[PDB]
Amino acid sequence: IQQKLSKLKGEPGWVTIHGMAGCGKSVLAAEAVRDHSLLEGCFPGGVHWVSVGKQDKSGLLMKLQNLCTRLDQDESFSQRLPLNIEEAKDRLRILMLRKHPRSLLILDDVWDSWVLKAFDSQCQILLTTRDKSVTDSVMG
Amino acid sequence: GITSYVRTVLCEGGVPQRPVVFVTRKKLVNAIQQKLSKLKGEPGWVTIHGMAGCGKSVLAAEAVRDHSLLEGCFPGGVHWVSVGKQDKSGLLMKLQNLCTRLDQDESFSQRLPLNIEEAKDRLRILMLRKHPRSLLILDDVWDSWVLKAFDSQCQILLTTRDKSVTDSVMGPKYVVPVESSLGKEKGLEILSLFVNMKKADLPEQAHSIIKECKGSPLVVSLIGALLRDFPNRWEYYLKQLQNKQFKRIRKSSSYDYEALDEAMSISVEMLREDIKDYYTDLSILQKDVKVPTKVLCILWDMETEEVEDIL
Amino acid sequence: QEFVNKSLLFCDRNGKSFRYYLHDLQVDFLTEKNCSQLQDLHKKIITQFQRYHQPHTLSPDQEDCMYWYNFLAYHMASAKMHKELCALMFSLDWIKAKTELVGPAHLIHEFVEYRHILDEKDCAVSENFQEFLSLNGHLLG
Ligand SMILES: Nc1ncnc2c1ncn2[C@@H]1O[C@H](COP(=O)(O)OP(=O)(O)OP(=O)(O)O)[C@@H](O)[C@H]1O
Ligand SMILES: Nc1ncnc2c1ncn2[C@@H]1O[C@H](COP(=O)(O)OP(=O)(O)OP(=O)(O)O)[C@@H](O)[C@H]1O
Repeated sequence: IQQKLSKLKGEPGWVTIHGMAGCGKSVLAAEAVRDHSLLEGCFPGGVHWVSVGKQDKSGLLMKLQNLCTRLDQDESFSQRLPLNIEEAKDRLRILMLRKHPRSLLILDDVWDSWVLKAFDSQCQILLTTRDKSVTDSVMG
Repeated sequence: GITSYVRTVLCEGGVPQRPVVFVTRKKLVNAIQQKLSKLKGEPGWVTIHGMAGCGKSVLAAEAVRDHSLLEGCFPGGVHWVSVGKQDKSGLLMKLQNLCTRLDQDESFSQRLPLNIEEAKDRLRILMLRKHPRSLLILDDVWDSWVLKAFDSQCQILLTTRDKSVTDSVMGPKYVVPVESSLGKEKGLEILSLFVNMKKADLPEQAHSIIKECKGSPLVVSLIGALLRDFPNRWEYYLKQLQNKQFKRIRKSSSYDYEALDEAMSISVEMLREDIKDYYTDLSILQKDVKVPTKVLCILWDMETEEVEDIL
Repeated sequence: QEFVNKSLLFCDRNGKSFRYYLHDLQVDFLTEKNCSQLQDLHKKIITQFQRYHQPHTLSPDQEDCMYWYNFLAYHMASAKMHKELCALMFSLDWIKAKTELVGPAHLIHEFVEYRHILDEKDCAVSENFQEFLSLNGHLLG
């Protein structure tokens, strides 16, 4: 797995790990990625594991409002939240561009392609899901 | 000289980038670059046309690889913003979003414009003082109601269903006719990248189906993904599609829509009952013939001048 | 292919062929979830098969050629249609085909295991088949 992760070579890609809650899906990754130098040069800005789960449209919107807050832990910007998906996309982009560039956001428990629609942008994305085949619905 | 700044920024994209599997449309890249320079620092409207999933952004990605071309035109950057089909309230919500986009660091009030007139003013001030000399690209323009708020004789690049959109707006018009297609070996290069086989390693059927489809990249991409999993029998999907291809039967696709009617219906339904029927009435003609106008008078029950205008 | 794409089915790609399977637990789940529909499915595919190819017609040239010899008796047994199981297995044509396509050991194993499945008279007959089958296995294969 370590040898396959290095195949990104600093280029975009989609890494997908599959399984269900309670079947050792996170357990696999925990031992597999013990090599720091592997990803040392890939994500200097850190790795964050964020639970997503099965969400509908309004759940994706509430999750996007939560993600905006997550990027401003010290409340240095307005406490107000994005009002719609297009705005949330823009706010997250600006903060990941200027404050959190070179970092990994991990999407735990992806179930619906409606969510992935907002993330399919040919970037280095690690996510967990029911089936490794999810990588086919996205580009990279 | 592409500056190092662009060399790094392209990794994120201010605009969409070229495919993983492509063929440079050499016939268009140089001419489009030469036509873009015809602005000479003066206003104009550049329009690229096509539908979602048909390589509309793919064309621009290879055509504008020349940085120095636009280096002196938009020092403040190029931003590709999705617009899509919006009604009046959608234009208002989009204008409220555009205000936010120009203040990424929240240096001004978090409050949003309340109406279109105010939004026009706020955007103008920010583009005047903070973002002058920059390009805002409007992706997927469908309604002239939106264009009403942008027709101000400025350098505007946008994508739409038809390059003719440049006629509804004022300023020097530049369009791409897209007179280029890919041939056999170019389609074989597409295949090679998809399956990692040399074109010489590809079966006879792979060359035959190219002789049948004439090497179109939209067909080559689909068929490759289909025969990736399906045993390599070009005959299966070939004879199948001759029956009523997968443009008729929606399948799984990376394309946003697998039916033509999805995007097309926007322009067809935005018409009038008589000429909506006339559009659909054109299918009685045995392709693929270039017919003079007179021939449709009987069909439409229209007078020559009436037929000509509708056409 | 969609089932596989949804983690509902595993696929052993035998080169150009796709031999699909489930893991042990993956089977056990539906085994419990499904009820009497299963016997209806068993009975259904028996009739449906016969509507298309006869089980004796079933030549080794098919893909499912050995399938039906490995599982049809299982279907009837599961269906608890002992009258159909009797009609199927008490047949020298059925035996002939099954032993030329699959082999006699599985067959014998079934005549033994099905002794508790069949009716009294049927068991007595099947015992004749249990001894019958000892005759062959010489020329078979
Ligand atoms: N290699 C292993 N060795 C020992 N135990 C294992 C191994 N893999 C899995 N397990 C067992 O499976 C359990 C699964 O852990 P866990 O509950 O973290 O799984 P999960 O799939 O990651 O769920 P979540 O990600 O929500 O925690 C472990 O607590 C452990 O009991
Ligand atoms: N010159 C080319 N060579 C190879 N493939 C091509 C070419 N032009 C188009 N394609 C194919 O067509 C597809 C169209 O890409 P894409 O989905 O980006 O089109 P689009 O019209 O730009 O839609 P969107 O702009 O919303 O992405 C490509 O992914 C590729 O499969």
